[PDB]
Amino acid sequence: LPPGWEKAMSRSSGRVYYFNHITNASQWERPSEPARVRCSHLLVKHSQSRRPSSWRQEKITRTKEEALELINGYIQKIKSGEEDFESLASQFSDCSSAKARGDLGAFSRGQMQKPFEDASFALRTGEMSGPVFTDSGIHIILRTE
Ligand SMILES: OCc1ccc2ncccc2c1
Repeated sequence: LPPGWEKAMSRSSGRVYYFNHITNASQWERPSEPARVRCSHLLVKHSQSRRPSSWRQEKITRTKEEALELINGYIQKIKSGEEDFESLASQFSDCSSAKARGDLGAFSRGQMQKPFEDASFALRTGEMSGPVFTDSGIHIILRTE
């Protein structure tokens, strides 16, 4: 299977699914490197972020666990189609790139924080990550190119 995938078993349904330990994505279907990729992201900061502040809040006080719960809720609505990634990023991302619907532009290896970079380059074009942890906080990453 493609870089970083493994089989797993649903605890609730017993049905097999697939999980990527680089991007933290999970899916039911069996899944099937460039100089640069283009990604958007939605960042949720927490009280141990490297800079716990953003355009949304002068003092970000939420815990890491609380930030993960927010991230998980956003992923759920994106995957159900109730909301779009671009819409949630514009409204709730703690990165100034919120004003660009989360778009970071194109980048090479070496420029971003390593867990972010590895998830970005392991996604297929159009793919979304699960929660990705860095010193900035927790991200949802969408590879657009
Ligand atoms: O934080 C890096 C970054 C990248 C892209 C951006 N685009 C628009 C506004 C702010 C932006 C910030």
